[PDB]
Amino acid sequence: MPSLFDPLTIGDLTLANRIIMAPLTRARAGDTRTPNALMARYYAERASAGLIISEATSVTPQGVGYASTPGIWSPEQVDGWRLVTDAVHAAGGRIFLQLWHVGRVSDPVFLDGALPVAPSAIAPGGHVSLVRPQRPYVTPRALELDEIPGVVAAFRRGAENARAAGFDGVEVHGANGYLLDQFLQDSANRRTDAYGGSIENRARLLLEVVDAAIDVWSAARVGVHLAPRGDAHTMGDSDPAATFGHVARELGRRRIAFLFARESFGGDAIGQQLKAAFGGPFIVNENFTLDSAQAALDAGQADAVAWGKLFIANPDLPRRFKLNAPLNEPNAATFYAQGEVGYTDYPALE
Ligand SMILES: Cc1cc2nc3c(=O)[nH]c(=O)nc-3n(C[C@H](O)[C@H](O)[C@H](O)COP(=O)(O)O)c2cc1C
Repeated sequence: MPSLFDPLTIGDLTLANRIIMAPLTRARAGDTRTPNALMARYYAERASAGLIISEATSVTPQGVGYASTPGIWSPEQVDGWRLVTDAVHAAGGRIFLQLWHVGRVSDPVFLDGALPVAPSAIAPGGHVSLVRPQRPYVTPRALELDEIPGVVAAFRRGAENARAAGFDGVEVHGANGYLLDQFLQDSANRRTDAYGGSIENRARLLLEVVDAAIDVWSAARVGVHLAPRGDAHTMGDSDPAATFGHVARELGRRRIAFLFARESFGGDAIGQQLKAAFGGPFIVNENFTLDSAQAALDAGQADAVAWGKLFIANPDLPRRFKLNAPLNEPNAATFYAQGEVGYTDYPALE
């Protein structure tokens, strides 16, 4: 059984430990959506993580859903990300870019008046995050069949640009009710063409995006993110075990780097089903403590564990865990705010 502090190999890349930094949207890319020196220092100071998965990064204007979140479609953005990857590598870290398209989880304010796009014209519940004044999600536009290759081409170029920006790899964002998860689950995808109906058809787009990434990076440098509970952004599927199991089997057959599952452990968790179906490195996440995470590794339930909120507040989390030192508390007020306050001013032990 492995310790959290033992090395792990994902594909052909060795990680110094099994304490992973979860992808965290922080909205510090500013009006130009370009990564910058501040993000560089933020990531660099978390480089003692075995692996950093970057904040979700939009592969095209159409896949933007929040203010000041970065993209990976422009040459200006590539140069920005180069600052981040250079700084992370100088500090000894590894970093994967999370490739993102928000799909229906967006608003015309971010799309120059265009409707958000989706598998089917069905809006998610609640109100658009962060944007004031609060408003419901507008009903999205259902992608026409002949638009879907364009989405995949946007992901492919995203994966090309990540490679040009000097990342160690890319993670495909198939979770949290965003575009590929919308296609995946039958509450949001009600299509009757080849991208809807059956589990195979619903998983089709995700697998095409994964294959485009594999064409750019090879499978060894591609990860995928999933969230089986469907508990964010009005997700839900009639048979999660069947839907996600199929996806897990198909990704495992492609021998990708890892499968990252956001799913707190508990009575209804299907993570172990997904792990057996996948067969490769399995990263668990959500409400984990040091000890429950070590317990997961000891029981063969994960190969690595990711933390989000704790890495926000604790740049030196691995060493804090090592020493059983008190942890900083994260301040929700500055999760999405501008500038270095609540971003790079959380102190390391030193
Ligand atoms: C402020 C914030 C931003 C997040 N941004 C992303 C994101 O960009 N992409 C993603 O896949 N998950 C994102 N997440 C979810 C985290 O990656 C993680 O799965 C979740 O916080 C649960 O892990 P934790 O309990 O260790 O914090 C975000 C979470 C928070 C709190």
